[PDB]
Amino acid sequence: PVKPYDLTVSVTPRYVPEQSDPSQQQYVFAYTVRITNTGSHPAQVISRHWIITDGEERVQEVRGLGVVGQQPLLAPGETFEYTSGCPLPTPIGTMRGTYHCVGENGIPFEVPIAEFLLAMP
Amino acid sequence: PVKPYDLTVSVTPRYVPEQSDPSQQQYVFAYTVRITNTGSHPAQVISRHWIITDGEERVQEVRGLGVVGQQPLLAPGETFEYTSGCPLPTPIGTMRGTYHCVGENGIPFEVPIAEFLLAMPR
Amino acid sequence: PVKPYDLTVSVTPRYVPEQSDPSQQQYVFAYTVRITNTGSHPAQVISRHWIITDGEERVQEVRGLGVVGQQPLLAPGETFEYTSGCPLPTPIGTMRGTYHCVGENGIPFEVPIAEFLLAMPRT
Amino acid sequence: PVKPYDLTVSVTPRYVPEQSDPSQQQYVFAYTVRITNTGSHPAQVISRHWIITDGEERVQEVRGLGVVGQQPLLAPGETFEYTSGCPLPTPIGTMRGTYHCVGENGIPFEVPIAEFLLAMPR
Repeated sequence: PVKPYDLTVSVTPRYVPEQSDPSQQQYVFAYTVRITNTGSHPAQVISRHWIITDGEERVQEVRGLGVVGQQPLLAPGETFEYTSGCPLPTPIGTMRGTYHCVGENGIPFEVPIAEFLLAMP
Repeated sequence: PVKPYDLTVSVTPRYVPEQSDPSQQQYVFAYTVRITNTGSHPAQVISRHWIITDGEERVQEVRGLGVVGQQPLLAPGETFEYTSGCPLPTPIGTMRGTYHCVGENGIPFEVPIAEFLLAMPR
Repeated sequence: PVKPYDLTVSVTPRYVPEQSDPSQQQYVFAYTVRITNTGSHPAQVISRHWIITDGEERVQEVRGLGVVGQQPLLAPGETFEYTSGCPLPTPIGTMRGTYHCVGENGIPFEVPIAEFLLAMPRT
Repeated sequence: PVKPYDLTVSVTPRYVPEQSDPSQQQYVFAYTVRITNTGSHPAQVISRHWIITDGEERVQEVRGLGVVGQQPLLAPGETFEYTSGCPLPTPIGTMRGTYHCVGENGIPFEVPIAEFLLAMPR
């Protein structure tokens, strides 16, 4: 059952009309991420890798350190959640990526972020 | 126009019966905060100050670093949210406070938290 | 004595020949900062402001968050030290700045960094 | 040419008599570390792994996050230094390890710490 090092991620995308203009191919989505330490030991999120694909198969990548300027050391059971934006020239698209993390024992590990869909309601 | 350093804060309280004994004035509210970067430049949340006021005008202050152990550096457009609790000896009260923040330029600035109220859904 | 929130900073600059060329007006110095919590409560380093001045009075400013991409919450007594570089077209110059910090009680405060000079080994 | 992600590590051991007892075979060594960004891009130290060997080839390992509670993000040319201790049953031994790091681009890489020795000055 329980694992020593496990982090669970849930992402809920949503279109934002309030600041989008499909008339000129301006689509703005907002995805809210929920990282949850589901393992038996503390673990820290280090870096993030993102792959956003267009409605026309146009790939774009983002790489950086930490999530919203931090690399939280999550105790087993706690959560960390933020919401960031994703612009697209098409009304639909996908997003998939990776969070690079590390257990308290220092050994790094990867927690994949399942590819999800993005489209107007 | 648009400000270079600005963060808007919204809170949603909600009484929690399952862990409060009104029989002994032990009221427990849960609150969620949404800090969103409205300005045009990256900004970060450093420390908080809460002034929770009692139904009988009794006050209790809280002062510490970060929010639920985090000091998010929110890019413009990004938002960070957390849920925390608040005890009260009365079924209604108001929480108000400040967040001490700093822009990507390292300069500190304050973002006030508007006085909102906590009340039993009853 | 012994204040509630206090951080003392010591900086030791040093010209670096191995990567400097005075014939091209390329002077590279390395300063080593040493932050020490000299107060009764923990405190955290948040941001830094640097004013570097030229041998010809030419100013340059650097502002950013943290020190070495970190904002250490120093326990009373512990220290944090790193060394960063400082390029200059002149063989001498000064550096003066500010660290913006915050006590564990969330109250912010500033620990000023006294103006020191940079010059080649001799003067 | 010059590497994009490269960190150089140097250590200076130092026996500490006033904090050890040879008689009881309790040898205490202090050691300072200098990590310098020799690469062309910013890099950060995340976690450490140490393998300290005994004069009698007795191993002892250590694994943790950060270096003395810090995970410096060194701009190229910058360096971070700290001092820790190392207990020993013998008056001589070696310490060798690894630092797990990440480039500003988030990709993790490893910077090894070459085996160096600890020994009483006498």
